[PDB]
Amino acid sequence: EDPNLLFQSYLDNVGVQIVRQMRSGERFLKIWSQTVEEIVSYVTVNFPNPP
Amino acid sequence: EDPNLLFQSYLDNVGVQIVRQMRSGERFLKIWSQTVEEIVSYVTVNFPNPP
Repeated sequence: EDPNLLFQSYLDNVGVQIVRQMRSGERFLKIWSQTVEEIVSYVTVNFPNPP
Repeated sequence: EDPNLLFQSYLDNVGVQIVRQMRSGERFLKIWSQTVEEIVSYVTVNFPNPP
């Protein structure tokens, strides 16, 4: 299956998590900083190390 | 970790853009519809395709 379809579907879910956390009253930088860690981890293991 | 750190720096900066747009009156999911495409594009162009 296409790696980009998989990544885009992961990002869709990431967006839901952000909407849910914002509704709970968490500050965006706090939510986003956790999300950045997850996305970087996703790419680190699903895409070859960049040149 | 230059390419991986360059990617994390990119996403942290994407976070500031998102908050600035939301502080400008825009809704997160509207911003996210465009941000997910920009993030997928970044990885497709700057990282090799998975084998």
